[PDB]
Amino acid sequence: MSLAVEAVKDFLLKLQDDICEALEAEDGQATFVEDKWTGGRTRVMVDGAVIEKGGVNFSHVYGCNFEAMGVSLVIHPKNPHVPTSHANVRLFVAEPVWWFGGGFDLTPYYAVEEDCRDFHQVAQDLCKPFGADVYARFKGWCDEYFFIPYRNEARGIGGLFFDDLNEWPFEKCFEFVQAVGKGYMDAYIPIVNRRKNTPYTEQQVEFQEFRRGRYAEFNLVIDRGTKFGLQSGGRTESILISLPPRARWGYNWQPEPGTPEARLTEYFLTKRQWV
Amino acid sequence: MSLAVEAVKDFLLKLQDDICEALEAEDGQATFVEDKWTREGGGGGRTRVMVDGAVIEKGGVNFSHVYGGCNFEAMGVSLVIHPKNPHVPTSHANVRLFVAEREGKEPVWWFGGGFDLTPYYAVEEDCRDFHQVAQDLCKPFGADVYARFKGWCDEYFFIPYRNEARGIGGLFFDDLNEWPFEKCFEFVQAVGKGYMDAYIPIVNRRKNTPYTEQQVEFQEFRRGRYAEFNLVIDRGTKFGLQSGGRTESILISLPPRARWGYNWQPEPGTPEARLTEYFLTKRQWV
Ligand SMILES: O=C(O)CC1CCCC1
Ligand SMILES: O=C(O)CC1CCCC1
Ligand SMILES: O=C(O)CC1CCCC1
Ligand SMILES: O=C(O)CC1CCCC1
Ligand SMILES: O=C(O)CC1CCCC1
Ligand SMILES: O=C(O)CC1CCCC1
Repeated sequence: MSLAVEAVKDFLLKLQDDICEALEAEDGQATFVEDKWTGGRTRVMVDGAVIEKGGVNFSHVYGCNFEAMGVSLVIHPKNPHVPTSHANVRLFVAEPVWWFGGGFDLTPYYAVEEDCRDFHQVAQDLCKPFGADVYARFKGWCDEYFFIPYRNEARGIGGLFFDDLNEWPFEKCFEFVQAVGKGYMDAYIPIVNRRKNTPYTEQQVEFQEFRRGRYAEFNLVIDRGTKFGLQSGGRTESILISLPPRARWGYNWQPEPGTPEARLTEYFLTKRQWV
Repeated sequence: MSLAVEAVKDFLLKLQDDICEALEAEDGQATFVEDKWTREGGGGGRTRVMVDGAVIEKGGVNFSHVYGGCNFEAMGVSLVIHPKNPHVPTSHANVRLFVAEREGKEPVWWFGGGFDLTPYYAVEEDCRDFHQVAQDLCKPFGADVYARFKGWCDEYFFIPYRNEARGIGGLFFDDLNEWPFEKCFEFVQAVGKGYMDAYIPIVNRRKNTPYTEQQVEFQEFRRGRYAEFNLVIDRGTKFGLQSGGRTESILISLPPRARWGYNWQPEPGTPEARLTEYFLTKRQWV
């Protein structure tokens, strides 16, 4: 599958370009600066109108020999009313066992029901042609994966997660990750556009930062991709672009019940049925 | 072993209070919080946390007692202190005892613990003093004890994927049972006392030092490194979280605020660069 694998590589590089262009257009102030290494292409945006810290990475890496390639991204907006988001699409080939993985997910601070519904609707719509149960399966997997067990708490409002994807022919699995990659932009960008101009306060930023401690915890304690990258000698700063620009931790920190800070965990993180 | 283990518990609970007293004496106005709990198996904990002081921003001192293929009992104190002023180092200490039953023989026991210093704007004299207290407390127990446990501290408190030490070191030990129980117990008592003797003078000396917004920003970037060590590497933290321990008690180690920046490194030749240029790789203080 040398031609097929190169087809996946060409798609991933273009996907990175396209996602970067789309986020640059929304921000329209800041841009992605590229760090090429050997290998990979790490693109980072800081201090924009909208994006406080964002990273969109392409990597191509080489007891069993393997080749892997993928795009991974995490966007941390300045405005607490714009959710953090994450997406991934990847291919693993173990020499000739192959599989795809990926997904996207939304991490609100001050959540809006309609946005959560829209985000999931984009996900449901893109999965439908690939199988009647694909959305249910990979939405459920997203809920199970992006969970902090020791806090009994979801990371976000969900989306799609999949791994070990090879149940369909290579062509169809490839088409699926193309749909997921395009879908990320269709799901997230309209929410960015709708919420980026919402006024916010210093107190709302403080809440955002406490919530970003939860995000950091997931990525550093739990996330499998992060752990493998760090263990296998990957590029530290490329792997850890996911970390928030600022986080807070407080002893016994919990929002007072009946505050909008509390509603995130009282309602939004526990709903788990958006469409 | 019941009486012996009870004596260790008594020591640990007193040490928790003594350390809190020593730290508050320097601060004068930190708010103290306490949580206590027990577990159905037996055991439990007591966490004391000082926050929003003139000197200590977030300082936690935890006592826990755990019962859990063989049955075991464990108890210990763990603490992490994060000052408000960048010129006062963060510090950490631990003393612990494990006792595990074995079939067909007497239980196996061991102690572990240590203390260590995590500066932001380090000072050579302070690093030397900190290590001298450690060297002096070890001397009565054996001529190679400081060298062993200082070296172990350097090995353990290291972030391999950044090729960077966490701090300037101190003492670290585990599996300590090469001496009779009573001598090992005396050693962890000396380590616990030693923590105060090593750290409190530095707090007293540095707490009034002027600081700037830029220095606090640097402190926060450095605290990202600290969070990484505890969440990615630290074995005790992992084991606590995996075992269903009290989350907020385990995570007292995390800094009040941290920053992460893509490729962030201090500018060479600046005061912010001194920590990594000189202090972290010196590893020779007495
Ligand atoms: O999706 C990514 O982050 C890249 C893949 C994961 C490890 C190498 C390729
Ligand atoms: O997390 C990211 O955004 C980058 C990927 C995470 C693990 C490998 C690369
Ligand atoms: O090379 C690896 O171990 C994979 C890392 C994950 C993101 C970049 C490289
Ligand atoms: O010293 C501690 O932090 C407590 C010990 C570790 C697990 C139980 C006792
Ligand atoms: O949660 C407990 O009962 C004890 C835990 C062990 C380390 C800190 C808390
Ligand atoms: O980090 C602390 O200070 C608390 C201990 C860490 C592992 C168990 C408790």
